[PDB]
Amino acid sequence: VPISPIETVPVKLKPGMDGPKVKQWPLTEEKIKALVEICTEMEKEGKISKIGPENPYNTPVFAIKKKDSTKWRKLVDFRELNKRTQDFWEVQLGIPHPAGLKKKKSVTVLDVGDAYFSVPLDEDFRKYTAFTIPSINNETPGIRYQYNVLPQGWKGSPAIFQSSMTKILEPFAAQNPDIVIYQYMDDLYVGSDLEIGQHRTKIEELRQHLLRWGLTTPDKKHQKEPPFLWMGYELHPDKWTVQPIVLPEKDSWTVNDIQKLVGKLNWASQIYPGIKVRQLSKLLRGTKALTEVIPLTEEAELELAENREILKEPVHGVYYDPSKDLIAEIQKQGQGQWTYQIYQEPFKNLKTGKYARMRGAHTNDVKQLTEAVQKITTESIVIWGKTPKFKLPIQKETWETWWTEYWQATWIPEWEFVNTPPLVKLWYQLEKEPIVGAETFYVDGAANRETKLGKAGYVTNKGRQKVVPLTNTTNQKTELQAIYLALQDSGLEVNIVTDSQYALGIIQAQPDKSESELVNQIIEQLIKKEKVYLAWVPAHKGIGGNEQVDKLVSA
Amino acid sequence: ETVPVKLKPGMDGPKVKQWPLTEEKIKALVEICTEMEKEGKISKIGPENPYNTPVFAIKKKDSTKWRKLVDFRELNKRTQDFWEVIPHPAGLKKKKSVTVLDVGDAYFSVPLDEDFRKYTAFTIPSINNETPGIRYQYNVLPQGWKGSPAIFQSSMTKILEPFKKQNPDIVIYQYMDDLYVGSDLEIGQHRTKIEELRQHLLRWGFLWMGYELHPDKWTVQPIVLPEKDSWTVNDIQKLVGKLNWASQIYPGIKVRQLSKLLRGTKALTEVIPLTEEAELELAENREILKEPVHGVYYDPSKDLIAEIQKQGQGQWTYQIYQEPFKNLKTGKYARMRGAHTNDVKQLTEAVQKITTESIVIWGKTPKFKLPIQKETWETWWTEYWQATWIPEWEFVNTPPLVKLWYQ
Ligand SMILES: Cc1cc(/C=C/C#N)cc(C)c1Nc1ccnc(Nc2ccc(C#N)cc2)n1
Ligand SMILES: C=C(C)[C@H]1CCc2c(c(C)cc(O)c(=O)c2O)C1
Ligand SMILES: [Mn+2]
Ligand SMILES: [Mn+2]
Repeated sequence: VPISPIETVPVKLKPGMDGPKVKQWPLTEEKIKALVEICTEMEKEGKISKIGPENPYNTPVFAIKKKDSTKWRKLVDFRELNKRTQDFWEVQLGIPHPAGLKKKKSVTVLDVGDAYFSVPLDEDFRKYTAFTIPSINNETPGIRYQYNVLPQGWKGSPAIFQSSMTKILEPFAAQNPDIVIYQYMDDLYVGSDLEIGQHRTKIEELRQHLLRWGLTTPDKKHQKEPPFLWMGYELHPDKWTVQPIVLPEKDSWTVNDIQKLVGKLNWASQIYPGIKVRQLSKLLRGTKALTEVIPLTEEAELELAENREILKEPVHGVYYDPSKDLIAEIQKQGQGQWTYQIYQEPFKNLKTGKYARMRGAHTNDVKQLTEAVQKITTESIVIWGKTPKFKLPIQKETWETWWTEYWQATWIPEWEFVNTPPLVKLWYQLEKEPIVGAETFYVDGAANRETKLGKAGYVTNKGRQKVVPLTNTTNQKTELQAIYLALQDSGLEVNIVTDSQYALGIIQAQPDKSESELVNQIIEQLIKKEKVYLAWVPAHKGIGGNEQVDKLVSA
Repeated sequence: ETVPVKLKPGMDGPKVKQWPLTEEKIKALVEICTEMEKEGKISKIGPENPYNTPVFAIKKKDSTKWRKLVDFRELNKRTQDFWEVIPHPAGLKKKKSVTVLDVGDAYFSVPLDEDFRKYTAFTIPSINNETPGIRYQYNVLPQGWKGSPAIFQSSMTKILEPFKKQNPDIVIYQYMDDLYVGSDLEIGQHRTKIEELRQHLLRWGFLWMGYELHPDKWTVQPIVLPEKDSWTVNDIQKLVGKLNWASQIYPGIKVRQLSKLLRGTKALTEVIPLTEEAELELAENREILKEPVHGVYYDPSKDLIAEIQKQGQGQWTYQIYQEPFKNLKTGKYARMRGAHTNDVKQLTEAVQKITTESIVIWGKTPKFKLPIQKETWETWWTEYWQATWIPEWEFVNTPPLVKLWYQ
């Protein structure tokens, strides 16, 4: 019975490079007899073919015992050929996320560990796959072979096998839109909803379809059946999770142990709500090197301990129902941490997750919330192809005040306020026009680059003045200090005039928390005021209030 | 026959990752590519082709017909540079009207050099990575490729000879997929010559859309100083700041008389009457600002930079330049679009408008500096984009002080 051949893919070596010419390693008499037997059947099966002495390429072959069995296995080390082989288009870049899959009543697993060798290797590329089985005692020309099929270990085998398999399955899937087919490895997985009665029919039709290419598929009941252990998860017919997450009990934690714990908590955070890892990742501020046996701050133990009370019992996520709306809920945890859950039906999470701010000294809650939303939006597009509806802890009025006045363009997709503390809020608002009746403070700073001594001060319209001597400080620091002094010594409403672009850049950035306590103090002061108007003027342009205070702090 | 093409020596093809696409966009692209494949325009490719260029979908406006758009930015940069045998219409920017015409479909009637095809590979991704991505490569000249207008030039040159000889005053310029047609006609004959043009094209072998521009109506924006009867200390402080800044562009500016008004530590709301020395100085400074800048020239080997500032309540200002403080163009968009709902839609609309103007004036797109977080822009620009080209851009994260001074 005729069978359609499987077209070969043209392969080339990277430009300027030639095939590998690696020396064969000396083997034991025992390993050679094993390789000869193995190679003999492979040759009988058409997988390899003996070659003459003309071929000048070589790749080392090895023999490894199988978990202490009576059998041997051959390993051709293609590392060197892989460096000289062209790059291919990986179509298994990403694995699909469990929260995106659809629930299927029935799902069968068909093996194709044989259809792998029905895949031929481009004729003109075969020579590069040459290898040599050494002869017993090195007294005769070693046996030379080259591959006729995709070799195990070669750079392009995965891509070519997967694309060849896809091309064959392409018409079957299309014609049968009531089933899903997934080619992870050597086992084929087919899911569906139709009664098991006709789902078995579909399977037989697939096996028939694969026979067109003479690919047989082996008419037993595959050992694999739900649930499946795949890519760190457990997949069940109607639910999924991570696999088993176990947090060690330890009296000693070393950089590695903490990195290992953070990894488990991150992986666990996709389905276990509330997971926190800030106080932990903070203890690994920045080194390469295990081990050191660092200690755990009273926060690490408190934050981690709370984790154990989350992973206490198993939590499962449901699968995606395209006919139902996707909803994402976010909560602030503090210390720049945020957690979110995505679901379609109340309390039935498809998946969950966390968000952590990036490097920076000044930030605010609204900006953090926005970053979280963009992240969730992208992940959603990748997993479900759409943007979820958001439930956020921030009043519509706050958000509007924020984006209309923020210097940057910003946007959040369709959302709704959810009243669950702590809410996100704007802590202070600078004024747009100078305040009438309020005292005007002209501030300034200066520091000597060399001595590091400086002064910070202010003068006001009411004659109020102050100049404070400072050590260990920079120009930028002194200028922030001056603003702080004016805030400290003024009433609930005040006009402040500065010449510092740097200070304005920081307050125009509108932070509500900072890595610099100086800025934090200022923030604390802003929060307590009723009205504050910050004005800027150019240095040294003959201006009152400014020309004075400048002389007072320059020295 | 096929005019040959190669890449710049040094350089392999593009290998750009395809970004996540929504379900509506994927279905549109699957449907479109299915029919382009039928028609021989594109062909499925195998894994031996490691190149890739992003692709997405855009509905042109007020309509429900998707367009497929390929982001050839990377390929363009990477493909050698295709001089023939244009430099610019210095009078297109002068013409009363200009109608923009999508002629990209013409390209699909010229075959692409088989040895270059691999370089035009693109992927239609699947939701949640569930099935492999559909891979294709072009067989014909692709829209959005810079080689595309270049190679097809010869053929377009003689396709327009008739119309051009019978209308020697009309200016016709071509940029990427787009034909720009400019004339001083009255705005109703102007339309006849256009809807002629395309009937003259659609004979000659969605070009029905038009985007009318009026270069004679653009809308520059010098610096202006306020005209007030009573000045507070704050008004004068802001004025001296603005003038100090402008003195970096115009050398003759002077402040000293205005500064010497603010002698003493006064209350910001106190009214200050102007001296005659002041009011003279302010006057001489207004004059200087009416003159144009000194030593400002375009240098076509240099990049154009565009800066944009959000001025609030729907207004946006911008400047185009090559050298700092040497503006070649400045402007404002107190238009509606976009909001009052959406900041990002407005910004996207501004970028397109400024790009269009930059093409008309210099024949190339500028490199944008954008007042927005990279993560916010990337997640949303494609949802509001409507142009067949795409400019380069970078992100600004520090609020510029000069924000106010341009409004
Ligand atoms: C990604 C994937 C991995 C495996 C399996 C890999 C392995 N090992 C098996 C299949 C069939 C799929 N693909 C799809 C596509 C759409 N819905 C689903 N739903 C779905 C999958 C498994 C279970 C179960 N039990 C329930 C529902 N799976
Ligand atoms: C060139 C100068 C007049 C000096 C002295 C004061 C002075 C100077 C500079 C650079 C910056 C300031 O912000 C400032 O407040 C100054 O007083 C430099
Ligand atoms: Mn200063
Ligand atoms: Mn000073």
